[PDB]
Amino acid sequence: APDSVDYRKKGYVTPVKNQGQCGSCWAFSSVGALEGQLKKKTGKLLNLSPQNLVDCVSENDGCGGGYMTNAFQYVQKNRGIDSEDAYPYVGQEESCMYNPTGKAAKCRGYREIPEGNEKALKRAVARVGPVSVAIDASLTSFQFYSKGVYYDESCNSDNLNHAVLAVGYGIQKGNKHWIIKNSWGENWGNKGYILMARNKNNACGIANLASFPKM
Ligand SMILES: *C(#N)C1([N]C(=O)[C]2[C][C][C][C][C]2C(=O)N2[C][C]N(C3=[C][C]=C(F)[C]=[C]3)[C][C]2)[C][C]1
Repeated sequence: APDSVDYRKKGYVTPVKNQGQCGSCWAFSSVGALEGQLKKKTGKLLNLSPQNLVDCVSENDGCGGGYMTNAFQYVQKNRGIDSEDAYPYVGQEESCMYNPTGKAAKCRGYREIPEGNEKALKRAVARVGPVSVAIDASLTSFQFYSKGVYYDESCNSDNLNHAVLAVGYGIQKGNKHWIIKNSWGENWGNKGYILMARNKNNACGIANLASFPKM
């Protein structure tokens, strides 16, 4: 595998979004991974609808939270997901209003990275594209991230409370990292991104709930 990978450089990653008050991080993570595969498969980058997921993935809890795998399984069984333009984000759960006419992507299933395996996660990012991951994002130190490679010994890998997108990996000044796209707006972090410690005993649980869609 390459020493570093950054899918932003290749137009596989849409702008950083802001989930607002809704607990829809799982939907932004899912859409990010789907977006990556859509660009890879069709050459077109577009915003897909996290609202479609919030409203229509019955296995998840809308703004109460959710699993990205349930989201990929929905898109698969539904035979599509709408674009953001066709099904805009409103930041509160509403009735499912999926419209096949606005369909922008399909899913043929998903793959999960073995729990805890950062080497497998690295391989997946290198081979497939951006990968949905879950982390402990609860710490104040995480809130206040500005630059460098984030590591906090207090991060709890058993408390996966937030879903984000691994769009690459690399090394900065000797510190191996994951390139993580968050959904807290471009004002948070470093332009909406965080570099998170890689190969540091699965810091923040980065490799405990990772998955990507098939297309
Ligand atoms: C974001 N924003 C939020 N976080 C999550 O959704 C995280 C993402 C990583 C996995 C765990 C998930 C989560 O908080 N939940 C899992 C699914 N839950 C659920 C509840 C009821 C139901 F019928 C089905 C699923 C809720 C908890 C912060 C919200």
